[PDB]
Amino acid sequence: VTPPPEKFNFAEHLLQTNRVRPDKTAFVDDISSLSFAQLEAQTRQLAAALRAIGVKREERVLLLMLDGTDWPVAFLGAIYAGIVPVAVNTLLTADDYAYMLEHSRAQAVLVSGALHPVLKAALTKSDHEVQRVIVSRPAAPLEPGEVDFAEFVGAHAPLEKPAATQADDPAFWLYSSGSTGRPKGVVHTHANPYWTSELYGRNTLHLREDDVCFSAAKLFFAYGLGNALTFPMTVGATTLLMGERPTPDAVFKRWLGGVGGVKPTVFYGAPTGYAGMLAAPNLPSRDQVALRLASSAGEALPAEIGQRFQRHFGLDIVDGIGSTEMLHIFLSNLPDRVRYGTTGWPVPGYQIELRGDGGGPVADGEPGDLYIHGPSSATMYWGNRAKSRDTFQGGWTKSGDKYVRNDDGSYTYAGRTDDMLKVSGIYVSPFEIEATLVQHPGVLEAAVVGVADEHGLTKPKAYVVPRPGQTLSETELKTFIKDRLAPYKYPRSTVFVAELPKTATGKIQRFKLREGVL
Ligand SMILES: Cc1ccccc1C(=O)O
Repeated sequence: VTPPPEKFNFAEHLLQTNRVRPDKTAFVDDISSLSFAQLEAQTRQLAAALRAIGVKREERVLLLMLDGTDWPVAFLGAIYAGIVPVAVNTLLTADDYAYMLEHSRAQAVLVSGALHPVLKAALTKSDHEVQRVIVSRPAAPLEPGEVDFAEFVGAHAPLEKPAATQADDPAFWLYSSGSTGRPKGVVHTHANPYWTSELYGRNTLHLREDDVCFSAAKLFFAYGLGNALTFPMTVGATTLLMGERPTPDAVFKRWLGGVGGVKPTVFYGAPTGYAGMLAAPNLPSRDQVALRLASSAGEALPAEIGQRFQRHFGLDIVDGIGSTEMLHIFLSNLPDRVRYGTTGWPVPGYQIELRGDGGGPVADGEPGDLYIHGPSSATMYWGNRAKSRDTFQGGWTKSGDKYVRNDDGSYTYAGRTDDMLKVSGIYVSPFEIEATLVQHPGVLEAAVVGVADEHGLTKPKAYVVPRPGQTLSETELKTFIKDRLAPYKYPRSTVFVAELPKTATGKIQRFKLREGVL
C-alpha cells in the first residue's frame, strides 16, 4: 500500500475517490438516501456552514448523532473544513457529555433530535464553549439560536476547497474509557483511516464497489466507523445505516431488503449479536439473504457461534481485534482462512509483539501482553500525558489484551491487563457497575466479575453483601439498576453473599470470585 501524500485531507480523499460514481447510492437509511454526488454537495455545504459560524481550523465540534445519512455529512464536512469532529457514543449520560464538551472545548454540536434532551442537560451544567447547536431531525421545538441541520446545510454554498491539512494533522477524536476515570480523547490523524481502509477494508476483507455494507456496530465505534463509512467509501460500496438499537429482528428486516431496496452483502457485528440471531426463531434462510462476508469484533467469538453460523449460512464469521487507539483491526482471521478459537494472524502492515512481566519475550504457548506497531495509531490521549505514556510506548501501542501465539502463528485471546470486561461487544468497567450497586441503601458491598454464559460469552456477575437490617430482593435491585445503567451493563446474575474474599487491607480478591469460591 502506497502511503498517503504529506498534504492530505481525508474527507477530500474520500470525495475524490467517488467522483467516478456520482449517481451511485452512498448511504441509505429508513427515511433518506444520498448518492455520492449528493453526499459531496451536503458535505461541502456543511463545511462552509461551520466556517460561517466562526469555527476555525483545528477547533473541535461534538458529533452526537444516531446512525443515519446526516452522520457522514457531519463527519466528513467537519474534516473537509479542517475542523475536528469528536464522534461520540449516543447512550451516555448528560454528565459524560458535559465532561466531553469541556475537555474537547467543542465550539459547536451536531446532534440528533432524539439526543437533544441529554445534550441540553450537558450544556446547562457545564462550562462549555459551544457557539451553536445544530439539530439533525429535531424531535421537539428548536430553542432560540439553535438551527435545523437541513436548513444549516441548505443555507450555505459549498466550500470551494478543503483545508490544506497534513497527513499527520489531527482529523477527528473518539473517546475511550478505562476501568476508572474520565473518557480519554483518542486523537486520530488524516492518515489513520486511510491506512485502516486500505490495509483491512480493501486488502484483508476485499470489499468492493458492488458491496452493500451494514454494520450493527454504530458509526461512533471505531469498528463501525470503518465498517460503515471509511471502508465502503474507499471502494465505492453502498452503505445501509440504521438509527435504532440492533436486535435480531431489526437486522433481519435489513438483511431481507426491507430498507432502501438493498440487500446487504457484508455484515458486521458482535458475537453476542450473532448468538442472538442464531437463537432467533425467524433467522432467515440462506436463499433469502445476499450476505457474502460476515465480520465480527468486540469480544472473542466462541467457536460454536462461528461453526453454527457457517452450518446455517455457508459463511464463516471472520473474527478480528482492533482498538480505539489503533483505529481498526490489526489481528484477524481472513475471509478464506478462519481458525475458530483464535483471532487469526497479524494484518499485513501491522507488527504484533507479546511482552511478559519485564517486557521480555514469551515462548509460544505462553500468554503475553499485546502490543501493536502500525501506521494507524493515534498520537496521544488529548490532555493526558500520563495515560498517553502508558499506552503509546515509542512506536508501540499497548492494547490492554493478553494473547498466546500458537504453532501455526495464529493468536488466541487470554484476557485483559486492566480489569475491563467486553460484554455484548462493548467495554464495561466492573468498578462502574459496583459504584452503582453500592448506592442502593440495602447493599453493603458489591463485587462484579466476568462470567461466561451458555454460549461462552462474558457477562457481568455481581456478588452482593446486603446491609444488615434492610431488605433487599433480586427484583428490587433489577428495578434499581434499570435506568441507572445501559442494558448491556446489567449483571446477568446477582448472588447474595454474607461476605466477600479480601486481603487483610480489605482489597476484594476478585480472582477468587472468578474461581467460584462463592
Ligand atoms: C475496539 C475495536 C476498534 C476498532 C475495531 C475493532 C475493535 C474491537 O472491538 O476489536
